Amino acid sequence: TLTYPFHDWSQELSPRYAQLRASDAPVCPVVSEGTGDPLWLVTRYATAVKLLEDSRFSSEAAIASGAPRQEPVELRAPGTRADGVAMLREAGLRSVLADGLGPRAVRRHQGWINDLAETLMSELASREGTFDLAADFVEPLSSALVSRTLLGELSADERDLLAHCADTGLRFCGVTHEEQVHAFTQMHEFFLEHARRLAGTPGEHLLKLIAEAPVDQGPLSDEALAEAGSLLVVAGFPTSSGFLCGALLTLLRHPDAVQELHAHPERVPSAVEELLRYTPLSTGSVKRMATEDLEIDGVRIKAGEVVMVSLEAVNHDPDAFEDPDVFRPGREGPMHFGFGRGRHFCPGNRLARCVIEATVRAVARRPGLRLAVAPEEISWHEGLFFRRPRAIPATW
Ligand code: HEM
Ligand SMILES: O=C1N[C@@H](Cc2c[nH]c3ccccc23)C(=O)N2CCC[C@@H]12
Ligand SMILES: O=C1N[C@@H](Cc2c[nH]c3ccccc23)C(=O)N2CCC[C@@H]12
Ligand SMILES: [Mg+2]
Repeated sequence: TLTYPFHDWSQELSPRYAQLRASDAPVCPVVSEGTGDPLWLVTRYATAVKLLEDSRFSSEAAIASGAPRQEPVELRAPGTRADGVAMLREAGLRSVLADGLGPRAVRRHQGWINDLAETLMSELASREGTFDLAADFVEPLSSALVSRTLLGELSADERDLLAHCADTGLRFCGVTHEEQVHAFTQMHEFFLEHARRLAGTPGEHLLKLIAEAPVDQGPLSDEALAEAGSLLVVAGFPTSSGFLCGALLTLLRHPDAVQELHAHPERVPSAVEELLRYTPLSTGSVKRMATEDLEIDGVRIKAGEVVMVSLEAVNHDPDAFEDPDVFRPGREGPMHFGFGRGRHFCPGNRLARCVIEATVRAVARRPGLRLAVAPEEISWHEGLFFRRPRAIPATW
């Protein structure tokens, strides 16, 4: 019956999420608009915990070529595996993510990240007119994050190529299927040519750490490095840029909350966590394949079927959060789902929280920052997996 996704490309969540959440069944059938595949959809917090903590519902099997899927094309250059995390597991490197992405990486990078956030915001505060927080703040900050922490030194042309491929490939619609496949082919061909060199540029970026990691087999090949490059782009680039843009819109809409953060900087970490709950990001869902015949809260799922969890729907579940549609940094609720749950909890969470915190603090230190247009005049890219406005006109 209901086709998926729900076309809610702005920060207004589709009403279909609450409608399914309040239905009797804890899992609801939908149909992929792009493929016609039947899919299951979970929208309730309690059910999502149980599903995402169950290793019998496999992420790798839902990523694999040939799986039923919500996305209109396979997210891979044809003929490639295109599962960088599985590649790291086969290589024995799952721990290298911790070194390049965990608290050790945050210690290494937090200083320059905050220096850059303040440098960008201070320059905007010096301008005699308006500016665009998306292009003038989020783009340089997120580009620096990807280069310095993930890929290595990138030229502006290389950064633009990778950003184009991410925006073209990671879509439910708005491009033809052939252009979407070509975006992944373009990015894979870029990394086949350049991943080795990038891994050798100065810095402690994750791609270097992967290339230099001790492996029981040989040190990783150029093909393995290329798989890692595409993973890091799709997981790190449009997510960070979309989230930072959305978080800025949330802050600009809540001046009373920003004033409290200005007066009490020790409350910023709680506001970061509330932004991760409140600010929607993906227009799709995390998903898992049943590896055998299973039951989730009484509903039978056959082996090979795919079950989706909308993190936005879970983060807005009123059985978990009181007044879920209110931005409330003081909130004393359960853990949010903005980074997922269980064994697949975002390994980028530490670096993401550091860049989000640096952005929140840069805003909170300078009262009066506001939208320069009406909030309904904000224009959205339509069809991206990871929501992003076309521009955020702003001023003091
Ligand atoms: C605000 C920014 C970000 C958000 C909201 C976010 C969110 C998430 C979420 C919800 C998942 C779970 C997907 C699932 O359960 O299938 C995930 C996984 C992942 N994230 Fe992040 N992420 C962000 C930034 C980053 C960054 C900067 C990196 C750097 C490489 C990264 C790397 C990854 C990887 C590799 C995975 C896959 C983990 C797995 O499948 O086991 N993320 N992210
Ligand atoms: O490591 C993975 N995990 C899941 C979730 C995901 C996390 N970040 C993503 C970015 C875009 C699409 C999906 C995801 C996935 O679907 N994957 C294919 C591309 C990255 C790979
Ligand atoms: O929109 C998507 N979201 C991720 C999961 C995710 C949900 N929220 C996230 C936030 C950050 C990274 C990944 C996710 C995913 O698996 N996808 C397969 C095709 C569509 C694509
Ligand atoms: Mg199949």
